[PDB]
Amino acid sequence: SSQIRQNYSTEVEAAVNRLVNLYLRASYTYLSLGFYFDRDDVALEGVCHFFRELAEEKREGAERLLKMQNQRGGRALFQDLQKPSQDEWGTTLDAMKAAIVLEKSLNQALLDLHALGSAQADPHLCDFLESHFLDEEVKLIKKMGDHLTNIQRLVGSQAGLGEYLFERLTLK
Amino acid sequence: SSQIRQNYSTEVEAAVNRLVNLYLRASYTYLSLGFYFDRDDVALEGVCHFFRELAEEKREGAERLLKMQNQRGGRALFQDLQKPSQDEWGTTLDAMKAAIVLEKSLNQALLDLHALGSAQADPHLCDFLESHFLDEEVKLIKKMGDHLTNIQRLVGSQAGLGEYLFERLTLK
Amino acid sequence: SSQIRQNYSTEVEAAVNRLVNLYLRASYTYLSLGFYFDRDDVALEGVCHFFRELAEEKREGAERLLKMQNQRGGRALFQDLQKPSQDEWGTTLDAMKAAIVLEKSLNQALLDLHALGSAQADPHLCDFLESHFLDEEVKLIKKMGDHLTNIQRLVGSQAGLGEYLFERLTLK
Amino acid sequence: SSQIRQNYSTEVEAAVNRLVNLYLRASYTYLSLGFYFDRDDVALEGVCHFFRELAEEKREGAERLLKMQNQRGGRALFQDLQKPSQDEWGTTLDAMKAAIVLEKSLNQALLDLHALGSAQADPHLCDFLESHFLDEEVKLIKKMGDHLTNIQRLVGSQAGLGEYLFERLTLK
Ligand SMILES: [Cl-]
Ligand SMILES: [Cl-]
Ligand SMILES: [Cl-]
Ligand SMILES: [Cl-]
Ligand code: NA
Ligand code: NA
Ligand code: NA
Ligand code: NA
Ligand code: NA
Ligand code: NA
Ligand code: NA
Ligand code: NA
Ligand code: NA
Ligand code: NA
Ligand code: NA
Ligand code: NA
Repeated sequence: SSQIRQNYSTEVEAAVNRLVNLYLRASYTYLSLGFYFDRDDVALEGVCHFFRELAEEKREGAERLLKMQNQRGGRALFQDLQKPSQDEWGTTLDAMKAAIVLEKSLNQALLDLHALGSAQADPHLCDFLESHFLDEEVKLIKKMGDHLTNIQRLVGSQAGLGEYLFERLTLK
Repeated sequence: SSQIRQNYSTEVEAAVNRLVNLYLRASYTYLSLGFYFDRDDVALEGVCHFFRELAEEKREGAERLLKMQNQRGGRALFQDLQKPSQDEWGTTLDAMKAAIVLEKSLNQALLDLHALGSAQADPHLCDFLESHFLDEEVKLIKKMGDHLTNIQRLVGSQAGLGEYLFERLTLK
Repeated sequence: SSQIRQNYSTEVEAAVNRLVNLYLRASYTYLSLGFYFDRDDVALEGVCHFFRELAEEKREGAERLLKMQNQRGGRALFQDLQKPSQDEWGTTLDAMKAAIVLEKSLNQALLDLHALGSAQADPHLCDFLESHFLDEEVKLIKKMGDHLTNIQRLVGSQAGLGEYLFERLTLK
Repeated sequence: SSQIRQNYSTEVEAAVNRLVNLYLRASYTYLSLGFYFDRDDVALEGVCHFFRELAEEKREGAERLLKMQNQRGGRALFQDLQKPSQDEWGTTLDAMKAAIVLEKSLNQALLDLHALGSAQADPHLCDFLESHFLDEEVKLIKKMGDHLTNIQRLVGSQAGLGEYLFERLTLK
């Protein structure tokens, strides 16, 4: 094992590889969400932009995890990336619900890795997750909750008009 | 025939003259659409601007075809320009449907000329159409499809209010 | 099928989805190559940068194909992404050989799609591939051939020293 | 004891004094390494600069620990500083191996203090170490591992030439 590796368990090394797979799967789900909203029969440019930006954020998350794996002397192992759960994502409301479920799953994977690091007494891992992931995930989930509330308030009223207004006046 | 003319069939020369007529007819249709939306009893400035800009694009298309006709040593022949199909264009939805039908007809005329150029082994014509027309037409048809979807989503909800919002928040 | 779709075969639509999968698989292979070269026991920063930049290029290729799919009124369909062919990539020479084999496979997939577009008389597809893919692929394969020649000239001489010099004086 | 001291154990206070001694000992070792590489019969300016910069980093580490000791109301106690382990440091490879062993020892002292802070429920200490020391130490050890790999690849090939090239083309 590495000349540099110190206090870095095989359990954390494997969990980090699994977390990379989860973040790349999430990036791929957001790519599908973004292009769905660019369809000529869906055509919500602000929604497409919101999800394409999240695809980039999740890929950057995966890349940060891979850099950290190499800095600790672990070995990156890539697995197949499962396709997204849907081919078509319904309304803006349906899509934002699917996104908040996906973010909560990433959050729970972060909290599980944090607990593993704590059990393995790995403060560099705990610091890394706290610094680069946990606060960003909480902020993103809160933003998605705010969006869900605003979408629901609008499409209860008058569904097509409310989806247009949310895209025009909240998203860009 | 020209001192410059080389590999330029009489079939392509005639089809180019017909395509100029189609583009000028389209420019004239967009002029009528634009001024309809400027009527005091229609009054959708963003819609008028959208169609007036397309009138200019179609005239520029015709002018590019005429320049190319002279560059190849063909002879421009102008015919009567038929008036537009309607005097009044209904709602924004009606108008955008009429526009996408007109763009699909220009697209099919481009594809027909491309096929003629291919049959006549005229790669300069094929390159000209690919470079200046085919991609612009696909992009425009996609934009009109996106508009149709957004208009339909809005005027299903509440017709007059939805037409106002589309003009204010999408068009300018 | 789409309000916008015109002259866009189901055969091309499916081949475009397959080509997106190939480009995303290639992006993933380049991500693995890049992080392999960042390992503390490999440590060739210029090589890691070369492959990470190609990971971004291949993802941008996939995104361009998806935009084009929507512009033509086709429907993006995502499949599972197969993991890369290796977990460890050997020397710079081994890696550059694996990269040129992967680029030739993408090139052959582009040429196959071009031939399908030609058989289906789809000049917009032929133009799209010629404009955004075919010349970039030829230029990249030539650059990789130049690299392979320089690496082979260096590591024939004195393997570790030659790999260091190539990374320091050609790559960045 | 201090008017300001709160939740700051005598065990942590003593361990912080010991850690200051370790960091100043490391600074002194890097001073000796730097001046060894400036000898007219060694003469590797980039290597001398690398170690002199680390001498400054380790002294800054000690100074940060002393500031923190006073901020918590502990009392700085200075002990004799042991001379470095060698008077002459051999090749660049020998020196970089000695440096990575010294950094791993500082890292293990940081992890031991983190574990003590955790046992004493001292989150300010845990935060201080995570913020200013743990990530810097991991990044430095990874950089030294990368250097060791590159030096070994070069001096396996042709020892004197490889040491020159590493100094000229990696270090400055
Ligand atoms: Cl372990
Ligand atoms: Cl002829
Ligand atoms: Cl078909
Ligand atoms: Cl105490
Ligand atoms: Na370890
Ligand atoms: Na769980
Ligand atoms: Na937002
Ligand atoms: Na001719
Ligand atoms: Na026809
Ligand atoms: Na527009
Ligand atoms: Na079609
Ligand atoms: Na083939
Ligand atoms: Na290059
Ligand atoms: Na205390
Ligand atoms: Na210990
Ligand atoms: Na350095």
